[PDB]
Amino acid sequence: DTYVTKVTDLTGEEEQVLKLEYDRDGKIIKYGDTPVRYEGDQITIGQMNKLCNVTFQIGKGKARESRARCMLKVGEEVYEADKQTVYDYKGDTIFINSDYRATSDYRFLKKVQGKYVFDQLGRLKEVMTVFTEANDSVSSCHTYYNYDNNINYQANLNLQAYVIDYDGVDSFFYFLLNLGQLRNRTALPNDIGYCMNHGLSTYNVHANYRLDDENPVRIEVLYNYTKLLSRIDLSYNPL
Repeated sequence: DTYVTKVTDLTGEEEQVLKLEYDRDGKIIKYGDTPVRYEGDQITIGQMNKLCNVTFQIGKGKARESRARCMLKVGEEVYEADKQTVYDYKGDTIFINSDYRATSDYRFLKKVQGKYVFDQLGRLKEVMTVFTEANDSVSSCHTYYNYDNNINYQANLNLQAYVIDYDGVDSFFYFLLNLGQLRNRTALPNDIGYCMNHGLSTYNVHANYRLDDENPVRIEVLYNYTKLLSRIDLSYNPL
């Protein structure tokens, strides 16, 4: 189980190289300039840029609920919001329910409801998300994942977090640090399909991975074979 020491996000014309640090037990204590603290039954992740912080409540080996402070783009403007989330498990299936309120006057801003459905092998097969806006207007997405190419990796982090469907940087860390204590932290989807608002729009992408002796050293998501949508470069070297 090899350790990721450097992650490099390629967002536009400029790079973003983040150094990852670990304690004597292998626990992540830094993701770039974002610290990760462990106090009793809690995990607190510091500032990100987007996310101001998130505190996860750990119960019986899994995150049960979380609270985050973040910036939320609602209409045209962005609000300093408070996010309240609960994590529920029924078999392998994961229910994520989040409520966004303004820090200032507690005004309700957004509701996000996500369903993560896994197959027999523990692979994430489908993600269903429902977004309720302040005006009660509803949008949804159904995401489907294909594993026919049988791409498998071995790493300390749950690298699926760099390609799967989640709401917010707190959900990114929730999956990346395996706070849901997922049965399969080995498979990578080769293709992803999106069906928005029951067919009003659809989108299909391909995930491309270059592996350096079983470790993914590059994660790419492409549209129509050539339009690069995201590129994450990873290092496993101690430095």
